[PDB]
Amino acid sequence: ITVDEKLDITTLTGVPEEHIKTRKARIFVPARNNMQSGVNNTKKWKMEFDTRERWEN
Amino acid sequence: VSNLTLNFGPQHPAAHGVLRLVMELSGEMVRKCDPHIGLLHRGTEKLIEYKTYLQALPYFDRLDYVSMMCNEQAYSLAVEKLLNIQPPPRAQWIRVLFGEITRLLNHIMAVTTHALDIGAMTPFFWMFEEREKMFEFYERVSGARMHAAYVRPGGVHQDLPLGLMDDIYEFSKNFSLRIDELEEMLTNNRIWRNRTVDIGVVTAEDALNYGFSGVMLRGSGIQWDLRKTQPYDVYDQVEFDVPIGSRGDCYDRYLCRVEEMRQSIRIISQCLNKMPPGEIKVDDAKVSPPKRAEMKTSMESLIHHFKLYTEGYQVPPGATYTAIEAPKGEFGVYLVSDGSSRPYRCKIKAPGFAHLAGLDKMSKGHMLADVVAIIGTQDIVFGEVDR
Amino acid sequence: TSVKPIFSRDMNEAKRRVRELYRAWYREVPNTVHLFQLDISVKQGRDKVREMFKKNAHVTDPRVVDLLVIKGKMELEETINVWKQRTHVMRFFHETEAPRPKDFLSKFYVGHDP
Amino acid sequence: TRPTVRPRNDVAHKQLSAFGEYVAEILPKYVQQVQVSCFSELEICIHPDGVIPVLTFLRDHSNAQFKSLADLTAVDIPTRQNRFEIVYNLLSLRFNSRIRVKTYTDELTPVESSVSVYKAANWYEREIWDMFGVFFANHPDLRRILTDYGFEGHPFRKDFPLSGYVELRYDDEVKRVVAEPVELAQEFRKFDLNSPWEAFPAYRQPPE
Amino acid sequence: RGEYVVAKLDDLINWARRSSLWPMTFGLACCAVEMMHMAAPRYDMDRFGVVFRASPRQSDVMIVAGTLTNKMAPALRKVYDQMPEPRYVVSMGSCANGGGYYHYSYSVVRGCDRIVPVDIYVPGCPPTAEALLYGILQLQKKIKREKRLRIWYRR
Amino acid sequence: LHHAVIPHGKGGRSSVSGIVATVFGATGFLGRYLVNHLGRMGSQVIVPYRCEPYDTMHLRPMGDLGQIIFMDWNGRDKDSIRRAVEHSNVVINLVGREWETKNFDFEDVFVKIPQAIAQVSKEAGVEKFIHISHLNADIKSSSKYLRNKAVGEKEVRETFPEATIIKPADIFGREDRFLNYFANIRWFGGVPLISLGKKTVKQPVYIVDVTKGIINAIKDPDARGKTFAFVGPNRYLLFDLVQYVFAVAHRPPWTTRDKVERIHTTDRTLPHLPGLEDLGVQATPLELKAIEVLRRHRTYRWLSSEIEDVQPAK
Amino acid sequence: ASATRLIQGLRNWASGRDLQAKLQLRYQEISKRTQPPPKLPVGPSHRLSNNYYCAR
Amino acid sequence: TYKYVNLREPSMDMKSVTDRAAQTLLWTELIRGLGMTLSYLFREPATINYPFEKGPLSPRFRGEHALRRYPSGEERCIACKLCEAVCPAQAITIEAEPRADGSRRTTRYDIDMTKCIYCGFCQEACPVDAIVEGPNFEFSTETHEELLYNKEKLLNNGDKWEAEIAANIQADYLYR
Amino acid sequence: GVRTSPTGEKVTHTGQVYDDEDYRRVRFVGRQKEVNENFAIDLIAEQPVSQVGSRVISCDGGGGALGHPRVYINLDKETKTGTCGYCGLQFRQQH
Amino acid sequence: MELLQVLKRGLQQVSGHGGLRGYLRVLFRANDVRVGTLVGEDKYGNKYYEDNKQFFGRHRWVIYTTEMNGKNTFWDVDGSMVPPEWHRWLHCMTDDPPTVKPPTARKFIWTNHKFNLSGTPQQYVPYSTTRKKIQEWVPPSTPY
Ligand SMILES: CCCCCCCCCCCCCCCCCC(=O)OC[C@H](COP(=O)(O)OCCN)OC(=O)CCCCCCCCCCCCCCCCC
Ligand SMILES: NC(=O)C1=CN([C@@H]2O[C@H](COP(=O)(O)OP(=O)(O)OC[C@H]3O[C@@H](n4cnc5c(N)ncnc54)[C@H](OP(=O)(O)O)[C@@H]3O)[C@@H](O)[C@H]2O)C=CC1
Ligand code: SF4
Ligand code: SF4
Ligand code: SF4
Ligand SMILES: [Zn+2]
Repeated sequence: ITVDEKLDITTLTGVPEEHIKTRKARIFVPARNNMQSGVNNTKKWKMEFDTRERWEN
Repeated sequence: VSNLTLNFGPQHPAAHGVLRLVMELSGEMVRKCDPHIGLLHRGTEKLIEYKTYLQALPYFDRLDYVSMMCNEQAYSLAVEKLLNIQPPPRAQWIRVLFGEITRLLNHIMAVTTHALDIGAMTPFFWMFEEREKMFEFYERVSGARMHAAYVRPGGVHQDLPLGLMDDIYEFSKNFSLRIDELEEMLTNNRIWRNRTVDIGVVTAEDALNYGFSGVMLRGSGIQWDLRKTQPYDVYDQVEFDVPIGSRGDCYDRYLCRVEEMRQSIRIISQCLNKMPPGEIKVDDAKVSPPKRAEMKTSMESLIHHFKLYTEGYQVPPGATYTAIEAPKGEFGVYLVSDGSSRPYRCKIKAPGFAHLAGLDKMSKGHMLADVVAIIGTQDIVFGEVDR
Repeated sequence: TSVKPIFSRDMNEAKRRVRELYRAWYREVPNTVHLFQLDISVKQGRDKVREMFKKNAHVTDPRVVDLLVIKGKMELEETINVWKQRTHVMRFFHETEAPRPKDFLSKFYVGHDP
Repeated sequence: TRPTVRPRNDVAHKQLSAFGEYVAEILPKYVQQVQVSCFSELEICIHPDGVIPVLTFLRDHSNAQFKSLADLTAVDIPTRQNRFEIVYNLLSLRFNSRIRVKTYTDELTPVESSVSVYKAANWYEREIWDMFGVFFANHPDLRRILTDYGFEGHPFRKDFPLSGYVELRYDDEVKRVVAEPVELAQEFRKFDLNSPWEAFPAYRQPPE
Repeated sequence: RGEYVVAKLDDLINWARRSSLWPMTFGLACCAVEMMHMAAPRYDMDRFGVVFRASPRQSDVMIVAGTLTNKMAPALRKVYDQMPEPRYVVSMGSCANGGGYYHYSYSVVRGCDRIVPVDIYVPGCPPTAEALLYGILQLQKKIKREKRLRIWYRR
Repeated sequence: LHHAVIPHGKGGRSSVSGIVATVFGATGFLGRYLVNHLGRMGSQVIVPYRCEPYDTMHLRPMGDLGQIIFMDWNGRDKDSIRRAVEHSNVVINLVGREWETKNFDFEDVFVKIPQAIAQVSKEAGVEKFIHISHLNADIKSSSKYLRNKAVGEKEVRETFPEATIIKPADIFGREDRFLNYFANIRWFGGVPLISLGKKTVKQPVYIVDVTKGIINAIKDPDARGKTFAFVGPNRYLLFDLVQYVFAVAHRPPWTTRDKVERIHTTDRTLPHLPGLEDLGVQATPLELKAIEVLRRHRTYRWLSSEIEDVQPAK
Repeated sequence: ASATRLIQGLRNWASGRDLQAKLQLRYQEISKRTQPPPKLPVGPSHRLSNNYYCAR
Repeated sequence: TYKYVNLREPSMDMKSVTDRAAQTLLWTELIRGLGMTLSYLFREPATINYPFEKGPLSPRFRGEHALRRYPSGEERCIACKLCEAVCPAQAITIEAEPRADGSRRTTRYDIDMTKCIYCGFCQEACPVDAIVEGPNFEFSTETHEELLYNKEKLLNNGDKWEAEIAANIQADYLYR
Repeated sequence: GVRTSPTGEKVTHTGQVYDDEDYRRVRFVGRQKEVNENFAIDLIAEQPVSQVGSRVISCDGGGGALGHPRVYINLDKETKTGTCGYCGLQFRQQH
Repeated sequence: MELLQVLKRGLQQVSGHGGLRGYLRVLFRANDVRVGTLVGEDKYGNKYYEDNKQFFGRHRWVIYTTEMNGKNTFWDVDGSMVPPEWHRWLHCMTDDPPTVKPPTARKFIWTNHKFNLSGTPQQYVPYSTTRKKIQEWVPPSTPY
């Protein structure tokens, strides 16, 4: 095969626009909605983004 | 040098959907054709991931719009299969009935529009009158004209209005006469025949490698059917017989579509004779909503209503591939369910997406004026191909 | 760390192939700008081409480089032919993108945390 | 369990288990995991090498045929060291059966030219490239299917939001259709429909 | 007084020009079938003088039916863009009239306004052939009040 | 909300931006482009239109939704113009034909209409009113329309003092009436101008530079109460223009010395007035845009076209 | 059909026998509308004392 | 079972090929068969005059989105958000502030008839049957503005016809 | 006969009235501002107070299968009128 | 021999329906000229005609006449001219006309059912409901 062993960090420019620089990404495990009691919402890490402004059309 | 590059055209007067096309040719002969598909692509499969099963279902209605109750049957069978449910018998029977009715639709369309494209302005008119009668049925059934679902997982809902099967019977009575009128309108016409005789033939094994499934395999050797081999519902029971052809000639495929219309009349008939009066939806309150009388006045019916709409029933995780016989050939959806309400990843299979990839070889031997008939002959909808 | 490299083992042949690609573009800029009847001077168009190369110049992994080259020969493979109308070839240029202020107190002055 | 439930057959279950087991015996090189869905659809997992050998086999061997390729697809799963599952789904013509072949890759590692067995794989592979970006080694052709020519970013993969990063419009300035960063009139309201309590006890995973 | 001649001739070129108005059928998607049922015998178009013929140069007005994807859009505006100068656009179907059942994802353009200006929006999915027909008739009744020439008389 | 106070998001296509305004005319050319920028940056627009319902549809696609709202009016009576500008951040005026038609004369078209709309502009309590006229508007004779319209700026400044009264030079663009006219005057008899030759210095300016001038003038403070003009940045051509624009693009109801003396009017007038950058926007030389608008010929060879480069005495 | 003489002989003489169900479907057999109001059955379960949701 | 066509023996024997030279040569099948089966012309065409006549429909037909109210109208809508929750096009909007009486109604209840696919789901989900798809299809607005409905326009739509909708619902509620 | 703004706008059963400053009001120039002329609340006080000689009663809200779902409301406290949560039409126990 | 019956059908319908000028009237009004069929419960200006049931699909038909809503005139005929109940019974929805089975006659229903508001100064314009948002602060009018 000639696997061609290579060592560098993987990065991707084949993906969208300049949002990559500005926005920070958030990692967490969402805490249970308190007004219910049960954990099945939990147990799975998630990724959501810094929110941004919204206006009245 | 020589050759050329020509392009598509925006519509024939009946045009369902638009493709571009690039055909490198020789003098009035096409050496290489390379259809550009993806022109109309609405991105359904990305949308379905964001909407619950009950919500995403109209997508499975209108991805292939011509044949509709069939696609409904495909997705519904998928969710039932993966969800471990059986619909009550009467649901299965109704589903079969409108399945073969819909097949009558998509076949009569394919044939007639195949005529109008080629010439022959009139048969489009004669038969699409009757098609209007068909939608006159749907409007009673589902309460709308075309895209109205009337199919769910765990069986259909809102059974027929009282007095519908009479009308069904009455249409099915003389449809035979009218389709035979089409058979005198064509079939021994020196024009239509002598235009399509040997154009775009196919070798059986070749069709297998190219993955054609439909009237293709029917009309060219290689006797096969999903209806017969893998019965997916009570559609097993009723008796009928599929046609074939030995010339692989694209004329055989036509006549096979016809005879499938006639056989569809048989299946419709026997279905009208066999209809059990059981019920519509399954009885499991958590899969399908209760009727309003039980909804009101009873607590658990109300809860399962409210949640079954807001959140929707949860489907256990699993990967399924279901396949049915749809008038364009084998149609199927591959469902991928995280244990959840929503689906996750579901790729439909468009028979047109396969058959279309075959124009490269099929059209290799005939000039473009009959590349028209080569495209139109295999039933195809560029709304279904793209997805 | 194993891998299945694509067209090149090391960044050398990568640099080779991207040199090839840029040759192709610098060939066919005039033929296209004349072909779709664009209003841009060939010099300008070429400058935008070399710009689009320079935007990605910081990449290292020759898998990534080679894949980007596949992107390039793909898009160029579409522009060499007529498959792409005047629209998109213009769409590389941004005329109708309003100029975005990149200076702070102008950004703060309007955008409220862009 | 008699009404309202699909009756399940153990005949097809035992048969398909026997057949998958057989495949595992004859192809120890590429075979990883051979499982049977409890609704009876055999599904085989394959290392991302033997796709060509495994499928050359499954088209021949005369104790299995699978002359017809049903559909080729993929599923984008983050969380995995390899994002994607290339899913080969085959149709046995002679025996009335279907089995699935799952293989995997990351973004950079290609999968090599399934065309040489099944012609039907021709467009499915291209569509995968355009809509995902799994590269296919020495495919006879690679182009864009289902997306715009100048379009970019491989939409179906979850990194790509529902809407795009661009829109189209027209204005008398340039006399051409243009593009602007996506702006929605309505936010696309988001819903959390996932309820707690683990409706399904069986599929649970051990907590750690 | 010639303004009587003005208004009368207005009702002449207008009367005819609206009485025929044979358009072109763009027909992207499943609205196209319903349109063909407007061309079927039952709901038939011809009674009203509308003729079925396909070419953007012969086209009196245009019916945008079906879902309009990004990829198709430019071609659409070209088809609009070689046309008899007096022209009208009828948006058929929930899709083209503002995005319909998609309105989201990417490839689909949201409305056909974003491409070409539009006159008669007929909702429905598909709009019942009767409804589409009512849309064309209402377009005729927009043609009645054009009063286009007497403002060329500038009074 | 006080006056449209809070723009939102990245400008354009449902971004509220800053303004409401209104545009008189706008049924053709300069107003069309100007609205294309106003809606292009997302602001609401009000375009009052002549009795023609149809021809304004071309302006529809540029307003998103709930914007570019239409209403009837005529310049004769107050109450219509009164009703249009009632709610506006600003209002701007683009008006008048290059020829006289029947009821209307070169007088009152640049005279009475600005009198009215400016009067009810002040009475409406709206700021940042923009008014335009042709460059080199002079009390002195040899052009009817021009002395008239000069009186126009007179009264427009007399009443409602604070406003931007701005004279572009001959404006140049796609559908315009100037350079296209020169391209179409080549027909039989071959006597457009150059009767006595020379004597004509002129500096056409391309349109998008003008309209960007207006939009910066409208959204930038300290553009009020300051009159100034636009300039073709470099060219400043002699009649060599005619043979140039006639040379490039090669080769295939109006009015009298009103029109030919109009186009034969010669001056760049007075240097000290904020020219362009004083409003902070770039300028465009003639060449490229001239190619764009001209088109025609046989289209098959780009060639060179040999730029005129008059720049006499520049 | 409508009253037809000698033209229905033309049609009997061209395309063969006809007149059963004129193509236009316009003659009676319209079912009226719901002479009875519908009342629907209810299938298995929907019964006390037989069942617990676990089994079914 | 397989019943196949076009696999047949064309007879090269005499009296078949007679009618084959007659057939190719004299166009009898073409002429007789086709020209006559079009001379089938005389059957009364099926066409309906739409202003003055209208095609058939069904009590379950789906028109435009009228809100309903009780006898002694209460604004039958409770605000419970379901119709918005199941909307497959997501196009609905509900914001509900408890009003003077303490009962809850909606402040802004909106629809985009553009986005609306005319499912029928919002007709099934409403517990009290507040919103029902109208019988009337009455449409063709001149602006993209006019196809967006306030709570107000939906009310006035409900007032314009109810005993209509009351007849439909009273007919079909046994099916649902 | 709805309460009318100083501008002439008709306020609604949820008062939406625009302010004289708001530019958006211009969208009503030449075209009607539509509001249902019949308010809801005004029809609640229209209804009589129903009385029942029993302790605890039901409301179907207009009959079976058409109306809101059943709920039994408690009339025990007679210093106020027990109201249905769906209809809004009061009940009391007679004395 | 048979044709005399045909010319008696045409002669009959033109004779009894509309009289001398009535045939031209109804003819240019609606190019469909039908035998006078029953009465059809006139209600508003528009008159209804229900055929003897001779044939489907074109069962029943209407003339809209003039003056509806004190607006427009004849020649403007279109849909929505029918009131709601005649919309129901004219579309085959129900086989029972509105006078034989009456509507519920509720108090809050419109008594007009006016035309179709598209175009004209009377037109629906959508707009935001609810009430402002954040209630901006104000300075005191008293200095210091
Ligand atoms: C006793 C003394 C001696 C007497 C000698 C007398 C000898 C008489 C022998 C017969 C005389 C000739 C009869 C007519 C021949 C006309 C030409 C012909 O035969 O054309 C047939 C030809 C066959 O088509 P195809 O099979 O594709 O070609 C074979 C090529 N290898 O082409 C076709 O079939 C296709 C043509 C289709 C044309 C379009 C459809 C036309 C429909 C209307 C036709 C009828 C019009 C009638 C006239 C109207 C009023 C004037
Ligand atoms: N070469 C040039 O044209 C130059 C022009 N300018 C200035 O720029 C202004 C705008 O130019 P441009 O875009 O070409 O203007 P246009 O003439 O093309 O457009 C003005 C619009 O307003 C309408 N209009 C306004 N008031 C009246 C009226 N009283 N009678 C009739 N029609 C009226 C016009 O006709 P209708 O009513 O039919 O809509 C037309 O639709 C000019 O007025 C001039 O002051 C400056 C330098 C050069
Ligand atoms: S509006 Fe509905 S019927 Fe029309 S194209 Fe869109 S999905 Fe198809
Ligand atoms: S019918 Fe319309 S409003 Fe109702 S759920 Fe469907 S898209 Fe939403
Ligand atoms: S489902 Fe019915 S009651 Fe609930 S919010 Fe919607 S319309 Fe109102
Ligand atoms: Zn109640």
